[PDB]
Amino acid sequence: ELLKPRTLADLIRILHELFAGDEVNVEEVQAVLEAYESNPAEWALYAKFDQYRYTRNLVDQGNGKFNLMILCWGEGHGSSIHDHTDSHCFLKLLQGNLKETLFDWPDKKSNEMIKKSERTLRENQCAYINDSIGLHRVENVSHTEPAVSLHLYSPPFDTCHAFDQRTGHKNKVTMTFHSKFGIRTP
Ligand SMILES: [Fe+2]
Repeated sequence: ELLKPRTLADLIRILHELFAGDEVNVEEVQAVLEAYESNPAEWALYAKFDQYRYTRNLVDQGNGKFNLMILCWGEGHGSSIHDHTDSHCFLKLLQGNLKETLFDWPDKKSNEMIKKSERTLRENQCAYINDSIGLHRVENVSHTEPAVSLHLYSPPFDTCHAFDQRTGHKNKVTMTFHSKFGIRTP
């Protein structure tokens, strides 16, 4: 039943099964993501980089219940501190490394956001975040190696909040897709 994905295509089929229902077995989804061994040739089509910031490239629109996408992080590129809009969010490294910094939800008082923790996500590892866990910022701190990650969100969402680290104030951000199914979408 839970079988090792042989290919990205195979993983995508398995994901369609795991999200056949109304709920989400987070551990099984994370297990399957982690078991797929990144094969660059199978995701080259989606790995479209931008010189100035990380790009989000839609891979599969899911069955209504999730989106699967590939994020490409140039050297030194990172995200804001942000939430995931009441969704499950899985992140699997396909190439390089990313630093994830965890932050607590801020209190309504204006205060510096101090980090709860940090980790280095390494190739093939799959992390999970959701709002009840906290907020995070994800960065590729490498000076020399681009990173590529595979992200699954469920339900799909196209807006989130970015947080100001000095004060914890949030602002709503609309998320863009740099490409969809291999096609650049300006
Ligand atoms: Fe995130």
